[PDB]
Amino acid sequence: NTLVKQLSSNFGAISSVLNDILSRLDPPEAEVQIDRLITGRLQSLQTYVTQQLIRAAEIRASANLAATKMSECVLGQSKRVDFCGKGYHLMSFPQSAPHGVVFLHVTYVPAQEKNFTTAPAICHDGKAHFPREGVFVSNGTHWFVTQRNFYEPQIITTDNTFVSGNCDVVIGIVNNTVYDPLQPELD
Amino acid sequence: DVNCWRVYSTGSNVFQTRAGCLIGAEHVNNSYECDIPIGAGICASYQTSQSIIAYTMSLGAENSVAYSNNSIAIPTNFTISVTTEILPVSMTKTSVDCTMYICGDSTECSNLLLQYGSFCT
Amino acid sequence: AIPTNFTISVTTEILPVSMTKTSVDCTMYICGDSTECSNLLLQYGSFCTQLNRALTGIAVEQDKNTQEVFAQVKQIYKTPPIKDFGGFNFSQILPDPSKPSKRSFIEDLLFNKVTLDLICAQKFNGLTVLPPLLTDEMIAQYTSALLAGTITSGWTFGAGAALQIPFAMQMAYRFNGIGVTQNVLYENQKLIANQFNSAIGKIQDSLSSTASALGKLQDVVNQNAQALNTLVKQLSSNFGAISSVLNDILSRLDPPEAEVQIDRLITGRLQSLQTYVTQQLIRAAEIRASANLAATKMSECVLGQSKRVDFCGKGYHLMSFPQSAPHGVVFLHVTYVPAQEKNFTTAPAICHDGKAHFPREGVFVSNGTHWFVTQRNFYEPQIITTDNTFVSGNCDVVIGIVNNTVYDPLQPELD
Ligand SMILES: *[C@@H]1O[C@H](CO)[C@@H](O[C@@H]2O[C@H](CO)[C@@H](O)[C@H](O)[C@H]2NC(C)=O)[C@H](O)[C@H]1NC(C)=O
Ligand SMILES: *[C@@H]1O[C@H](CO)[C@@H](O[C@@H]2O[C@H](CO)[C@@H](O)[C@H](O)[C@H]2NC(C)=O)[C@H](O)[C@H]1NC(C)=O
Ligand SMILES: *[C@@H]1O[C@H](CO)[C@@H](O[C@@H]2O[C@H](CO)[C@@H](O)[C@H](O)[C@H]2NC(C)=O)[C@H](O)[C@H]1NC(C)=O
Ligand SMILES: *[C@@H]1O[C@H](CO)[C@@H](O[C@@H]2O[C@H](CO)[C@@H](O)[C@H](O)[C@H]2NC(C)=O)[C@H](O)[C@H]1NC(C)=O
Ligand SMILES: *[C@@H]1O[C@H](CO)[C@@H](O[C@@H]2O[C@H](CO)[C@@H](O)[C@H](O)[C@H]2NC(C)=O)[C@H](O)[C@H]1NC(C)=O
Ligand SMILES: *[C@@H]1O[C@H](CO)[C@@H](O[C@@H]2O[C@H](CO)[C@@H](O)[C@H](O)[C@H]2NC(C)=O)[C@H](O)[C@H]1NC(C)=O
Ligand SMILES: *[C@@H]1O[C@H](CO)[C@@H](O[C@@H]2O[C@H](CO)[C@@H](O)[C@H](O)[C@H]2NC(C)=O)[C@H](O)[C@H]1NC(C)=O
Ligand SMILES: *[C@@H]1O[C@H](CO)[C@@H](O[C@@H]2O[C@H](CO)[C@@H](O)[C@H](O)[C@H]2NC(C)=O)[C@H](O)[C@H]1NC(C)=O
Ligand SMILES: *[C@@H]1O[C@H](CO)[C@@H](O)[C@H](O)[C@H]1NC(C)=O
Ligand SMILES: *[C@@H]1O[C@H](CO)[C@@H](O)[C@H](O)[C@H]1NC(C)=O
Ligand SMILES: *[C@@H]1O[C@H](CO)[C@@H](O)[C@H](O)[C@H]1NC(C)=O
Ligand SMILES: *[C@@H]1O[C@H](CO)[C@@H](O)[C@H](O)[C@H]1NC(C)=O
Ligand SMILES: *[C@@H]1O[C@H](CO)[C@@H](O)[C@H](O)[C@H]1NC(C)=O
Repeated sequence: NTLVKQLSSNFGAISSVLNDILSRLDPPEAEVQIDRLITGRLQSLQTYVTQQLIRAAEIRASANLAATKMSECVLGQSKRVDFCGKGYHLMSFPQSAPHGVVFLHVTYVPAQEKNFTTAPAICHDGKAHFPREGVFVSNGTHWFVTQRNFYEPQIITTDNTFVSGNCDVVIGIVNNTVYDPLQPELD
Repeated sequence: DVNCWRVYSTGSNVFQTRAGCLIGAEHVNNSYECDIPIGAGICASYQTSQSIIAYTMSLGAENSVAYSNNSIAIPTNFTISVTTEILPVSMTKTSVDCTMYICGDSTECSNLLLQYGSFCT
Repeated sequence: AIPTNFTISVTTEILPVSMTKTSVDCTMYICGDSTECSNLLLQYGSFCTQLNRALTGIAVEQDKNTQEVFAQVKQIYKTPPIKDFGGFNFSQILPDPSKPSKRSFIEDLLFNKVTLDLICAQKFNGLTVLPPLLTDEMIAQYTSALLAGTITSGWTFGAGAALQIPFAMQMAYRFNGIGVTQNVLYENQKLIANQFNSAIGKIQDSLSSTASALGKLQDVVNQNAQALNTLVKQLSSNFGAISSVLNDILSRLDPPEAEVQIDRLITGRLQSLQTYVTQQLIRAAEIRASANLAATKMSECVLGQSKRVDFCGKGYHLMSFPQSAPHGVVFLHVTYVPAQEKNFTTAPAICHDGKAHFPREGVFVSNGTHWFVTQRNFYEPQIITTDNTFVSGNCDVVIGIVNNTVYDPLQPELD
């Protein structure tokens, strides 16, 4: 729109209509007026061309980001944080909008939480047991081992922990017992 | 860029900001999320009689996690959330022509425009 | 070759996020207080409307860059009064409770090393510098909340509701992310602390010394000052007219002969303004790209543990801490680096009784006479058993399989 408005400008000439200038002026004095009009319109066109060239770079950067999101969020499961939504990414759906794309991200969010007393390791018989994959917790009287991102208490056994060293160098190790789920069967 | 004087016409409720002089807004001590950014940590909004208020925008609710050296928090329930994200990919394709724009149907204009070598190319 | 010792290294990374916001005015720049100049300037349709629109767009984008970078937490967390982090000492980056401006010591060192009448002369020609939306007292609060969230809740606060956890246990959760077992940390915890603090001690002594690290953050200020100085200097040019000052021309010339001189001055100053506008429009894109990169680094390096190589520092990434510098951000990356290595002879598998045993997770090594199984990124020899390897096929198709025996830790107990 602004470009079109630049046709309604004198730029120093007698009038802004080229046919008007050519109709009532002979060539020798019409040439300078026409030259003024030409240089004004040439500048008005160059400004628009430069603005479009600058805007195309931003559009290209956004298109590249959208292509990356389609490649990674949609065609796989991403582990980058806050890239494919808020939370833990599960999957995504693409949708099309006029001159653009819309991503529907499905995410997993923990809702309710509870306090527990934790411990790094367990000393059984002068040996320190560490969780294979999980964390030790306690409801006040007994100790359980559970996964990090969800609550699922389990009995501490030897097929679930691993030993390393003696209970002298760990900072917050505590007394407890370990099941060793093979003694009763042999009897 | 006015100290509040340099104001032509003033009125009631003149409030001084680091960004300048504000007339027509009532100052309060409350703090809400920014609605209209005045600047320099000052925001303005329209609320309830009805008036326009200016305040120092806040950042969010403040809490302290119950941190202890032998205490942990474990979740027990989960929630599935679906969110949307919009992204532009392309714009409209336009083309312009000098000979129709700068000169139109005229002929004497083209001869003068030819003196500029390769601008329109 | 297997490493036997490790080292904690803390490095710094500077990133510009935003620049200064400025606005210019044609009516004051090209013509000043004159009126006959404005009447002639009206013959150019809308050259000034777009020139004043582009600068407004840049100014409104500059306040969005910072909002994208820092504003990523909905709750302003606070560190607990009791500082019990298992030996790690964060007092060099935690906010000072004494000085009126609640900024940590390293933030003060960063602020003192950047040098932000020249200003009055620029302002007298219709050039103004708008104030930013977020003052430093709010950016400091944002970084303090970000830093107090990671040391008391881990990565959990970036994906929902913050859940507290002892620091010495998340420092093991993070070791499991790079391929080292838990018991390495718990048996070396003190040493690791005595390393980490020392690394912090070498950061400030590198910022308080005669070094040029914030120069990448100072070139931004230098370019913006240089452009304004050149724009102001462009007013002292003839451009072909008799005089370079407009009041003199209006004083000693009648309108019919003054109009052409005024037109020459107007076109010269119009070109001088358009060049500056184009340069600023080009520079804003680079600033925007840097701001996006900084926002990505904050999202991934800080609010989680990254596995991309050479993204959050050199080495194996453990954690990061943010700090605020004038018109930019500084990241302190903590990384794990193996230190002392030793040679060993390796083998793909072990043939026991016509069966080939492969390591469940690890590698076979030997000290010359016996064979052990150890983790890849640290040296910890163990006895080869059946609860530690898995069988597949017979020892005929593997290239470099060797004779050995496997414990099978169940025979002696049955006796
Ligand atoms: C902690 O968990 C243990 C195990 O679930 C609880 O002990 C059980 O409590 C129920 C309720 O009376 C009894 O019927 C079971 O016999 C108990 N089991 C054992 C092995 O003693 C214990 O009550 C829980 N403590 C708290 C405070 O909730
Ligand atoms: C775990 O239990 C053992 C014994 O079953 C504790 O070892 C004894 O602890 C007492 C009290 O601290 C000392 O007086 C003894 O000298 C220890 N050794 C013995 C009896 O041989 C061990 O301290 C417990 N672990 C803890 C408390 O963390
Ligand atoms: C705005 O103007 C007022 C009036 O000139 C300034 O107030 C004066 O400040 C000087 C500085 O020491 C004092 O000596 C005068 O006694 C003050 N006069 C009054 C009436 O207050 C004020 O400082 C100016 N604002 C700023 C930001 O400088
Ligand atoms: C976990 O959350 C879900 C929903 O947030 C709970 O399911 C709701 O249970 C109540 C009563 O038990 C019903 O009135 C709702 O309609 C249920 N929601 C849905 C979506 O069906 C569920 O009980 C929670 N689990 C625990 C252990 O608290
Ligand atoms: C692993 O490296 C650390 C430090 O790089 C070693 O600890 C040093 O030990 C010497 C003598 O034993 C002391 O003088 C130093 O003060 C220790 N460093 C620190 C930071 O306390 C450690 O001995 C190395 N481990 C092995 C097995 O070689
Ligand atoms: C953590 O680091 C701070 C900062 O260096 C230590 O505070 C210093 O303590 C020494 C005493 O050994 C004083 O001479 C310094 O003046 C203190 N510096 C500051 C800035 O207060 C602190 O001791 C370290 N340890 C702990 C547990 O906080
Ligand atoms: C390779 O490791 C084995 C196992 O640690 C070493 O064998 C032990 O050597 C010590 C030192 O004399 C003896 O006290 C043990 O009785 C040996 N154990 C067995 C099972 O024989 C062996 O010496 C090491 N070889 C080298 C070259 O370091
Ligand atoms: C592992 O040991 C077995 C026997 O315990 C080897 O099998 C014999 O190897 C010898 C020497 O190469 C041959 O002469 C025999 O014909 C093999 N078979 C038998 C004795 O039944 C086996 O080669 C060893 N693995 C190696 C060397 O990689
Ligand atoms: C855990 O204990 C703290 C300390 O009193 C308390 O503020 C918090 O509410 C507790 N957690 C839950 C889920 O109630
Ligand atoms: C936790 O802190 C208490 C002091 O409040 C101390 O008695 C205890 O030993 C500490 N335990 C660990 C594992 O840090
Ligand atoms: C805001 O609070 C201050 C001190 O708490 C008080 O002096 C002032 O009057 C309050 N604002 C208004 C509008 O009353
Ligand atoms: C491993 O052996 C090579 C070959 O001689 C030697 O150059 C290298 O120094 C050895 N490794 C170490 C840690 O000494
Ligand atoms: C390694 O190379 C040597 C030759 O130097 C060869 O005798 C041996 O069989 C090779 N072993 C493997 C496992 O490639």
